[PDB]
Amino acid sequence: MKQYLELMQKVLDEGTQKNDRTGTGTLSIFGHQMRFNLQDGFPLVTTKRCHLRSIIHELLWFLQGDTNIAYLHENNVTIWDEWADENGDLGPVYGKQWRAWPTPDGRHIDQITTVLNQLKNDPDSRRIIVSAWNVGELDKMALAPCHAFFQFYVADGKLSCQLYQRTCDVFLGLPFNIASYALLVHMMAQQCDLEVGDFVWTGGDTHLYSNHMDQTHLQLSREPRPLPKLIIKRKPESIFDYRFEDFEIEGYDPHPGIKAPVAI
Amino acid sequence: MKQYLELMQKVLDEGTQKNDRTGTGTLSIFGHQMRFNLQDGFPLVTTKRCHLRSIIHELLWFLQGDTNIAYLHENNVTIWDEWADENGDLGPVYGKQWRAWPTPDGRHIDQITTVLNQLKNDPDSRRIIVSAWNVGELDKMALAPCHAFFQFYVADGKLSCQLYQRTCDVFLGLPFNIASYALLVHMMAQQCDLEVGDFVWTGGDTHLYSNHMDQTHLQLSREPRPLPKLIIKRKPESIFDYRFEDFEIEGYDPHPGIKAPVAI
Repeated sequence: MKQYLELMQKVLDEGTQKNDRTGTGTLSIFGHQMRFNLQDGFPLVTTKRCHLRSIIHELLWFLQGDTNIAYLHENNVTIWDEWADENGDLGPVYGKQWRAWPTPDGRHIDQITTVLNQLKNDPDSRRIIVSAWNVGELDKMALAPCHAFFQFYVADGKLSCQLYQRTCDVFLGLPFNIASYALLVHMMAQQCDLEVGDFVWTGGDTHLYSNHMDQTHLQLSREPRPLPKLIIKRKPESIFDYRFEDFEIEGYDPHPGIKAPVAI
Repeated sequence: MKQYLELMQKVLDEGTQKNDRTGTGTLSIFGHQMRFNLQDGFPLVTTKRCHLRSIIHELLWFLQGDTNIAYLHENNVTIWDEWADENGDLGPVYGKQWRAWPTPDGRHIDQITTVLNQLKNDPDSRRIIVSAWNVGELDKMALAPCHAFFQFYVADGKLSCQLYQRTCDVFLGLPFNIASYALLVHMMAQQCDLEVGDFVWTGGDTHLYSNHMDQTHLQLSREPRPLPKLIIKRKPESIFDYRFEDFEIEGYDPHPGIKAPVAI
């Protein structure tokens, strides 16, 4: 997508050479932001073939609040396998914080429900936020939240959402992230009888791994194509009652897929 | 400052008319980002006369972790008076979360110390973060955090920091925020023997109050002037040992001050 490709080029032109968790080197920049008007089409990268299957399952899984990969496994979604322990547990990751952020006084805060309550009763609120960054729970998580905090906004009948992604693998991870949140906005908007607005993506440490440079140049030589259209076949009674089959993508005509090799 | 003025103009040109906590109306946009290369000068607005006195005291106060306004009062800093209760308490605001985020297992997480430990031992870490957004503590705070989360980054010997400000009063509040964090970056950099890099400011609900429109037009007619220079007269043994007198501003030549009327 135009915005996605411009970021790739920016990292290439302005990124600084360093490293990561001490594995593969990277080219990185700090601080970036782009906007996707969801009215112009669902932001699924077209310069390389992407799929939404795993993304959809993962989102529904997040919304359910259970952090055990069973549901994901039952459905052949393996992106979390790498981090899961023998029992398939990942600790208090995303889902747990979204639906049951633990407090010292013994409560489990349902941030998703809170947000919907706000979008319904006080849409102009300036703190319609969901945070996965639970400082006292980080150590117990298999992985610290990458997409750690997001905020909603309503204006002229449209629902917008900004995401703060503290760390971002532009080539491999980012395509996943944009689609995931774009999907959430569509779902929330539907539940709130609102049109979809903008998805504002903000990143912190935004980088490209050195072993993805050829892949990036290849992708940059491809012209983006019209964005596909998301179709929601059903209107569930709540944000927690969506099913995989409710989503469909129309008009997705992407360039060939590009593999993402990763060191271990 | 160029970046600050461009934001004002953007809100004017693209902002949508609505309201706030149901008081004064506003013109607002959602999602914005700007960068200040601290090597080009300390980002203290020059198109209107600003002062750093309150800002400095408040920052040192935050760093100390005590959320009672006594210290601020002792020094004639009154910006928190409005929210303080009879005992001068504000609840678990910024300071408390920065230095002692409470966990359900009974610990108080020192995020500032954690960050310094990271900048010292693992500067390439992608999670050098401090968050004030403690979901289970919001209700107890006199005010939910506006500048709620920030992340540091190190590259080529320079320390950068990005701030996520969920809500922003462009005219009245923003000047304060930029200077405050710019100051923190300078202090952290000094403690870490690093040069100052960029301060990346990211906002969520970014607005101008309708009763600040004339003020905004006035300010927009003024040409920004060279940014002043921050001087740190002393090199403390830790981030917690700074004193008000350690900071000085050189070359600050601003246009006349502009009052910010506020409804109640």
